[PDB]
Amino acid sequence: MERASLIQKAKLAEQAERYEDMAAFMKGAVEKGEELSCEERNLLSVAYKNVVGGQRAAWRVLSSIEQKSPEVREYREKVETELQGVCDTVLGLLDSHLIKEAGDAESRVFYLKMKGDYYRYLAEVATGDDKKRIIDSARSAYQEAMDISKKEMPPTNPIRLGLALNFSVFHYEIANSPEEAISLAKTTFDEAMADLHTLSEDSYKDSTLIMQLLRDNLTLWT
Amino acid sequence: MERASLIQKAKLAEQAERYEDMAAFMKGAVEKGEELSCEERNLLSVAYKNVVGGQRAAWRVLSSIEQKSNPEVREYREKVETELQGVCDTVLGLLDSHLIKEAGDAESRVFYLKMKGDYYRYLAEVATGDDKKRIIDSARSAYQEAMDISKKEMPPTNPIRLGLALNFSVFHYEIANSPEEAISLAKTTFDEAMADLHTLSEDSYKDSTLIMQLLRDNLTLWT
Amino acid sequence: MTGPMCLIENTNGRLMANPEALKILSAITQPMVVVAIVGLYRTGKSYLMNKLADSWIFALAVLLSSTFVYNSIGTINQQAMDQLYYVTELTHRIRSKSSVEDSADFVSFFPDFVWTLRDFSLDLEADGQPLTPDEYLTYSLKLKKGTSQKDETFNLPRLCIRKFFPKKKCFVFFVQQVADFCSYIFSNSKTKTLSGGIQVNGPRLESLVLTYVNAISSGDLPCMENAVLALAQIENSAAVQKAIAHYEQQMGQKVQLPTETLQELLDLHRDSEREAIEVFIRSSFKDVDHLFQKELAAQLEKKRDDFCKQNQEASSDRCSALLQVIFSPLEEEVKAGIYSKPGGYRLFVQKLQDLKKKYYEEPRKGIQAEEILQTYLKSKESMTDAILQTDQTLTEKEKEIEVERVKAESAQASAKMLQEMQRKNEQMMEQKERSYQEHLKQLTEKMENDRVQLLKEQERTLALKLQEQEQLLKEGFQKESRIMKNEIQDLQTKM
Repeated sequence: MERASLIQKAKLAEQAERYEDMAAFMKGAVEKGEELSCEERNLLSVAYKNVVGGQRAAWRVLSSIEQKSPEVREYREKVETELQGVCDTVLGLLDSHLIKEAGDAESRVFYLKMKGDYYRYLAEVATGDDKKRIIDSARSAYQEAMDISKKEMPPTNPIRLGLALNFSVFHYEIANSPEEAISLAKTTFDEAMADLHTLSEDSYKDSTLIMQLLRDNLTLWT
Repeated sequence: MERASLIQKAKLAEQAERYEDMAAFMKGAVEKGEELSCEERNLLSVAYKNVVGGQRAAWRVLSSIEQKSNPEVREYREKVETELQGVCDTVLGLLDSHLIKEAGDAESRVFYLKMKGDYYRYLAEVATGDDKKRIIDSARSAYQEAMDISKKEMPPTNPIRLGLALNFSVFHYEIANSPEEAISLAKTTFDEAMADLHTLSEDSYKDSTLIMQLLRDNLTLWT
Repeated sequence: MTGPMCLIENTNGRLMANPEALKILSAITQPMVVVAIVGLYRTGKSYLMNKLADSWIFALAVLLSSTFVYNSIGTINQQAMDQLYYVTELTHRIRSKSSVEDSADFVSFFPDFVWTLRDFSLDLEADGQPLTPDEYLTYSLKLKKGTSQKDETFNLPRLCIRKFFPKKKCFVFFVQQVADFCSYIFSNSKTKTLSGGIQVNGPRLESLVLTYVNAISSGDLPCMENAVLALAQIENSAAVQKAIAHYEQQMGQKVQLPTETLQELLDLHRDSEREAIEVFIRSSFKDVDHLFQKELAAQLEKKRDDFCKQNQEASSDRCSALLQVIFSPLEEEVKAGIYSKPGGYRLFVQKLQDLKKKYYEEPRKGIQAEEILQTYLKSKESMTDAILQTDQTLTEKEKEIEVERVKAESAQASAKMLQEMQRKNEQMMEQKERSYQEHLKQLTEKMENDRVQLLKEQERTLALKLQEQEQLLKEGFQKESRIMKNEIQDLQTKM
């Protein structure tokens, strides 16, 4: 069908809270060849975030049941495999349709951050060596997004903050470096506050919510 | 795989909140040919109920958005319908080609006929024209048969009897368009439950009390 | 009160309790049903409250009331629900305990909710028959399917009202509608209660006001748990004082010093102590670590020691006095030589035995009777021998017999004194153990009663949450219904 309607069905999907359908529509809209607008971009991460979120939660529930004293493992693996399917789909979509397929610094950072997040999820369920490879491909994506944000965006831009937030989660929960996670989260927060004045009602609500998430993490981490 | 492990996976799936997987695990269990225990029957209904609960809520969003009448929106709603019907259909096959009558005790018999009434009811919601009429009939006959058995085999306080009565009344109001009949059933079902509760120990008091509340809430909202 | 008074002042951005109002509250000892009204300004709130006769104000109204009346003009539409952010914001203003989930406890202590809709413009017409205002409220709080930001915003305040308040009621508004609202309040509003079934009266409400306002003034969040504990500190301290007062009163009205025996005094102590502990137990609550009861125990022990000292002193005085009255005349007769004549030993021993008998027959000598007598008799031992050896009417063999008889009687007197001493120590030890067991007994009984009361409260919360879970499922919302099951599991870990 037409890109215009694909976009329309995703909005409907999100309304009816049918994220799997929503992610599929967006995927069809992406393969249409044309770049996505800011609005479209968010539809894409919201759809896939919800789909993958359910699987990640399922996985965590199961793996904990497995560790806490045959079926558990077999089922955890099924969920895990299904989760890796989605991540490879998102990553493929990014590598051959979205990443640097545009010009804007915001669109570029957004896509590279998304690449970091999905490699990060793949890292949550991987084991020895395969994990090291995945972890390193996650970091290079975050770092490249970080380099672009620090040169192209003010310290309060919500995308830059979302990126810095998730990159700190990466340091703490994946790269096993609590030290680095805490300082980046703290450094991102301060430089954010120090500019909050006249942050324009534009991205106010978003950056404000991410700033709170940064704090929650700092508290939980310390 | 072994029935026992299918049941275990259904329980793991429930904890993982993967109802679709759960439903498929209970379906495998049901196909083993052995009767379901009380706990197992509840696992089966929780599964499919959650699966269908999601499609319904989605269909109800897409419908109001469409406004029942006043492109894309139409096409997507129809797809959600097809899906809902698919789930309802496999539940009905499970009941008609396995669970119904292959059971002995009154409880289970009423439980499956109730379930049968429940899913024909979900099919009715998304049906129009004469299709809805035929569906409403088969839903009514299943609920009635369940009602005939509960009135004959169980006491006014049995939670399952109350549930059936509750759902049957909902059917009369939301589907059969017969409010009065829906109200009288609920009233009677509730009263008869009271004048017998003075002897109902917490050994099941909690159960009935929970459902009795739902009957009055509906009674209150229908008035 | 001839008329209303400001309870909490709001000046220059600061909320502060009015001392004059707190004073009035301290004087009202009867149980209170508290009804608070909130809503947009100029909506006829004060007018309606006379018929019955921002975020912090809203939160305080929730914390202090039995029934919370939210008043608005019009219908329950999007515009009206946007104003209910004040309810959603309660999760950021109120803390249930201090020891996304804390709000799961709100339904256990929040007031019943009543929505009063003024200048109502709908006929509520519906197929068959019209909706009642309560059914209209149910209709208005139904959720919308979807996960969009718009959907979440629509559902949030509705979910908060449905999940935070234990009961909901709606009234639309005219003279008869006001009459029906007042009748409902007068018949359904419950006495304000705190965890443990504690009924709030004037002094208790005063405490809550001070604690919550002080918290807000400190830049902290008002916490229900902290308020109950703060109240406990006050009442438990008073309970210890009341119990000690009761002990002192009972002992004073019944003790007669010196007591006939130590058992007499300890029996009275035990009885008074049991009554005192009962006074404390019924007047206290939330005595964490039993610190207050331990303080009471320490004070009663000191009180017991004081009575024992007074008793021993009273006995010593009485017995020493009797010694002077009974034996002094004999000592002087002996020193005067009255028994230094032929046959005087027999007369002396007979007199001495008669005097010892007299001493023993004197009433209520007390716990020092044997020690006082024996110490005296031993110190004057030489007197007997002096008279014996002097008497010539007694053969030497007879004197030898008497010396051995006197030695045996001295040993028996010593045994009476030694036993008196040993028995007293045993009785003190036994009383110590009995007192300890009495405290344990009453404490175990109170803890059992507290456990039952808490479980009862938890069962009510469980019933309310199960009810909502079912409504959500029946309504078709599994995502939210499943979230309820989560809160239910967490509640059950506490039971």
